[PDB]
Amino acid sequence: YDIQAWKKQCEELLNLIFQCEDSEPFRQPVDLLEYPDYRDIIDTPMDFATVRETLEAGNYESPMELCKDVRLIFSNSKAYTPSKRSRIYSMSLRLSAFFEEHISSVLSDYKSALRFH
Amino acid sequence: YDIQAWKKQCEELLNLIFQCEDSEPFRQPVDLLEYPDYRDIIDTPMDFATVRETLEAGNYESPMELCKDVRLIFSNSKAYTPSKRSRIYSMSLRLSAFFEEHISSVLSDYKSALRFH
Amino acid sequence: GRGKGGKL
Repeated sequence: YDIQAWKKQCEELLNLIFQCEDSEPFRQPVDLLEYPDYRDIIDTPMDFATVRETLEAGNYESPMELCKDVRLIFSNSKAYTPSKRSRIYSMSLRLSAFFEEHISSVLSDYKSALRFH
Repeated sequence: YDIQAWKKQCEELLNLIFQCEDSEPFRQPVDLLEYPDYRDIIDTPMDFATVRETLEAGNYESPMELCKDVRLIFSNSKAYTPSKRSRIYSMSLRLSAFFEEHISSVLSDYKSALRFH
Repeated sequence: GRGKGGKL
């Protein structure tokens, strides 16, 4: 019933993501020199290094705030490359499933703890 | 005053186009397996290999017929990729300028010759 | 992708 426990849980989940091969395209900002039309499609770029930095700086007040930035990584991936036959679409689907499976217990534990406070 | 002169002029202009790096995406038909939404946007596909073949077979009666097929290559390019920041948009603009500058004297020489006949 | 844009 610890309202601070999510911070270190999310730190370890991001460490696991950076170790997964499927995360490689999402570890740093999309390269706008390589893809100069990216900003015509995408409003707000996002990547796992930015999420990890935002957490480390204590600029997330809750794990749901962190989830909003992660959702944007997968929203942007689909918007720029929607082809279901592409390598990046299949990498996005597997890493999204991996994130959702591990974050679910972090969110429900946090919600339980918050009721008590 | 030669009404046949345009045939060899257009053959040499196509040779110059095929040697320009900007022509690479337009040298053969768009791959409809790689771009399966292409025919949802594009009514009549066209490429420089088809134009060269049509000329060689003597199926153009005038240089204006050849010119309108080449203009369709640039109409299709802009319709499928309109982003002004894309590499293909800037390649299209430069190659189109090059073609128009060389075809103008082929058309005016032919029109002069035709008046005489 | 989005025309001759996107990643593959």
